[PDB]
Amino acid sequence: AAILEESMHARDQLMEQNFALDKARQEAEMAVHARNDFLAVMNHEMRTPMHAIISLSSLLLETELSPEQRVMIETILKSSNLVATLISDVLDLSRL
Amino acid sequence: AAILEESMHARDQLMEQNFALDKARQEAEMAVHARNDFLAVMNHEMRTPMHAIISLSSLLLETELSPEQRVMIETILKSSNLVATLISDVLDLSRL
Repeated sequence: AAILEESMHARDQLMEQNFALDKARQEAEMAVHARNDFLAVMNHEMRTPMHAIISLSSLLLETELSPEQRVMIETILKSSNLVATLISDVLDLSRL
Repeated sequence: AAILEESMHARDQLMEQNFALDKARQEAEMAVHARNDFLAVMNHEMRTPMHAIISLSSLLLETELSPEQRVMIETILKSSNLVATLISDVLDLSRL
């Protein structure tokens, strides 16, 4: 019955190991959920300035510019378009 | 003992649970890692366009501008500097 004792002890160790695995997974899920919530909540704060820059660079192009100023402003518009788009993609990151 | 058989049976069930859990834990950890990698990719893809916007705005201000172009470009420099920092911070705070 030291055999029984040994069995019951292996049961304790397994139950310990199982809660351990359970804890780890739950921590990960929780941590991800909270960080995604934060990411989602912040999205309009990231996207609004990009929209401001898209509007402005776009409208600058309607004014009289040197050829150099124009290629530089084109690049601002094009860059801000891509960044807006990537920000939009990040908003898909919850939950895809 | 039939007692021992019931003890070993309980041990069996713990091992089955241990295996599902270990798998659930691995899958959760890969999910966390893939999400971190994506946020890093996102940060990577926005950084250079972001820098282009800030840099080009600054340079444009060294050139000959109507007062109207000047107020608009100044707004771009202000806005893009602040949002670059905000985006950088939010993506870092969103990780692990």
